[PDB]
Amino acid sequence: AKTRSSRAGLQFPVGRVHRLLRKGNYSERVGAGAPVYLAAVLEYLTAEILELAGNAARDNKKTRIIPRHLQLAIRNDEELNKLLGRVTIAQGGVLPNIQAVLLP
Amino acid sequence: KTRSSRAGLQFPVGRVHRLLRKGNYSERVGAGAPVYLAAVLEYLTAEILELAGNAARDNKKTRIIPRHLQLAIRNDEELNKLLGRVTIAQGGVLPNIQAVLLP
Amino acid sequence: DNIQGITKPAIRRLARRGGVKRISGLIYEETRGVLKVFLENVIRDAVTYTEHAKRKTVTAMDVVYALKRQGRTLYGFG
Amino acid sequence: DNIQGITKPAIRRLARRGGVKRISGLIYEETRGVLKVFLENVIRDAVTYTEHAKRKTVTAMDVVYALKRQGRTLYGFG
Amino acid sequence: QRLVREIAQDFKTDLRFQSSAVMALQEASEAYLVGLFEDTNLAAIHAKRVTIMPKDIQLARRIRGE
Amino acid sequence: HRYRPGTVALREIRRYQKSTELLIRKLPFQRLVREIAQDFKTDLRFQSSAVMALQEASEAYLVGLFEDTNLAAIHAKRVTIMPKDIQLARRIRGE
Amino acid sequence: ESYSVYVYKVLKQVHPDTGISSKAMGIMNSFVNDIFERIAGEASRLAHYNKRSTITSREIQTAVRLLLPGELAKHAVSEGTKAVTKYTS
Amino acid sequence: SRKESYSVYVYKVLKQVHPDTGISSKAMGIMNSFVNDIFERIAGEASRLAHYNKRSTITSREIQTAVRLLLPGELAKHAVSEGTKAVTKYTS
Amino acid sequence: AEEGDSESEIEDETFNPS
DNA sequence: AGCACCGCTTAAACGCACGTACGCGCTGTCCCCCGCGTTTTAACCGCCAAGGGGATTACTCCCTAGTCTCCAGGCA
DNA sequence: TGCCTGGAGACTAGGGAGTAATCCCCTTGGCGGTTAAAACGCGGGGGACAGCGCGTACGTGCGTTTAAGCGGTGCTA
Repeated sequence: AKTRSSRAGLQFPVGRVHRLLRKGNYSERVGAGAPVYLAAVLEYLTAEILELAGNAARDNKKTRIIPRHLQLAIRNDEELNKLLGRVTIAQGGVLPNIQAVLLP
Repeated sequence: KTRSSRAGLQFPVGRVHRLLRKGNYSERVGAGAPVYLAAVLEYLTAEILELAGNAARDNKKTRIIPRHLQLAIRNDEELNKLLGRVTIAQGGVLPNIQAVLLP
Repeated sequence: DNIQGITKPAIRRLARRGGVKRISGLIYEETRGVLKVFLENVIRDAVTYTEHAKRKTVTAMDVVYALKRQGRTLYGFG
Repeated sequence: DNIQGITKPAIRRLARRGGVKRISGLIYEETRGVLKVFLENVIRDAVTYTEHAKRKTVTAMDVVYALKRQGRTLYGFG
Repeated sequence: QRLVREIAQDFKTDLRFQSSAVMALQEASEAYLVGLFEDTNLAAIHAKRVTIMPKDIQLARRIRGE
Repeated sequence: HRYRPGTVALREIRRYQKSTELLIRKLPFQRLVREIAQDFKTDLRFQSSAVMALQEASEAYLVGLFEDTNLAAIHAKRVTIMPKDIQLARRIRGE
Repeated sequence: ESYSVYVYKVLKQVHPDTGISSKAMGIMNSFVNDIFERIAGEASRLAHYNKRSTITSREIQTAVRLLLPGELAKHAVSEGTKAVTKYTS
Repeated sequence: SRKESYSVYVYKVLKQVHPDTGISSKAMGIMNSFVNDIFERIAGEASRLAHYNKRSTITSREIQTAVRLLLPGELAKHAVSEGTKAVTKYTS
Repeated sequence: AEEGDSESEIEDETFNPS
């Protein structure tokens, strides 16, 4: 008895996404390829942000990923900064930036 | 008799009830809800039309125009806050000149 | 080059409606690029809605939906 | 009078994080008023959600929903 | 209209437009430019000037979030 | 030995753009918050994470406002920030 | 199908000897539709946070108090309360 | 009470792209909030697209249109490519 | 004793309920 | 209904001349914010205890979806 | 005005929400101790602001040119 995530080749679940689509007042009917497509998109976005977070963790000589590493990983990429331009991350800080006229 | 005659309103109640079940908001609309929402919409419509009628009488006219709607909305403290991100077509702007430009 | 069809007195007239008394000589070339970027974004979203709706004409409700997507609600063309 | 508890070194440290090198002597009374308008909007929305939920206790999800209503979208508290 | 059709040829070849669909674009574009100049004039007055510079336009688009 | 004015300021800019901790104390902010809240509903009770979220949002808002204040002060060809820069930033921002 | 005749019925009660253009009628139609969508969407959001399956006059009132300003929301709540009181009595 | 999460799935994604890297609970909560927010955005845009054309079923075409409107640049291209690759393998 | 150009009003006709 | 063509009119765009108000650079002054040292204060940690309300479960009433029939309100 | 399509009037069943009980978790209040941080002067160098001089870029005005409107007709996606 294989699942639908093993049949689609994904790591995110399909039945949970299908349950959240059917129990969220979005439409009357839900197609059979929509949670597979949406789980593929969410898995791609998760891997895309975790690659940059792991690169920041390797750059700052650490093993674990912290919200400062997540803040650097989001704000150092332009497309993620455009997608998440109205998001505040707790315990993430800011970017180092000093204007060229304030320093001699 | 209709429910708009029972409640004493002017906006309809059955059309609001139909748009509440039809537009996928909950597996259920309540009841007093279309009457309450029709009263709120009638009050807001009457306020907009009252200020538009005052702005239309202030310029010696008998027909409300989008410029009169623009002046009525932008010359009010709270309607400008409710409709701050709304662009009205053929409405124009408010006449104002900064005091550092006049001779 | 139809970006030059947006002439200099049209931009000057928009600045006179905006309350500007005196205009320099590069505001026109800045305003053409700003208008080009804004129109490219709105036309991209409107053509996306049109291609989704399986039509070939671009209606006005697609433009209203794209302006609502940008966050600029327009009353009158509904 | 607890808005005097937001002291001058705290506002100065927030301005040092903001990148400000030199600070005048009138910034503080403006910053306290801006902070006490932003609080008087977010706590108003949070107490409205709490007063709808038939609850004695203002939780954190009410605050997250009150910030989502204004376009802030805080992560880390559920 | 020629500008809108030229920049719309880049997304889908052989399209077709209505008249209200271009009228709404013109209304939105004029309102956007009028609001941009209304903020840019405040920038130029804060800079203690009367003439309007492109650095004022760039400051307005930076502080607004564009 | 004394530092020339600006060296300690840049040193504080560097260390507080490097650190990630909270800058406002917790008991004065909590006493401010509990006092503002009572003017909307009677008998308010608080969790810790609600105030912990309010403090994060408040400090993020203040840092994001001082950045545009610094931009206005640099545009005015100065270094010192002034309340008119805050008023210009909150006028252009849409508040 | 629209709200045009109802806008005429509201307009003839607050200003008797006046008229209105079709463009202003379309702007009022868009305004009524926008406020309907805002209040219905916020009342749909409020019913999900409490895990309820409906929408009620309390839900509509909570969506009115969150959305409208201070002096406007009080009169809106008062008019809606009077209208829902006259419906059962 | 038993509550839904995404922590084991984020851990399974993390142990493929970085075989030696940990993650803290605060970062896992930020990732859960990110997944929930992007889910709500795509589902709301798809439910808005389903009502304009007077349809009742949300399918992968509406999901693809909601992704294409919402993601900027080449990220939308790669998301459409990954989703089409995952839907193509499911039918076979 | 003095009046404006009617063309101003002609560009935006009144809503017809029919 | 949207696109393509055609003839006519005239109002708007373009180009050149010229003058003067303003943007920019320089200099002087004096106020005021910053680095530093000393003193006072309350924040933070640690521990303790009372009890109020979130949360869950069980029972029961009543409120709205569904169905059928009838008939008038509003849109061309 | 035609009329027809959507709104009203009864009736019933089933599950959704309203009430009561009780657990126990978590919020509030209090007392002491340490010391880090806030408060208060103080001298001085740097920057904000005012005054002045100059050259040029942008304004107003006139004559010529050009293409935007304004109709009429036709074909077809």
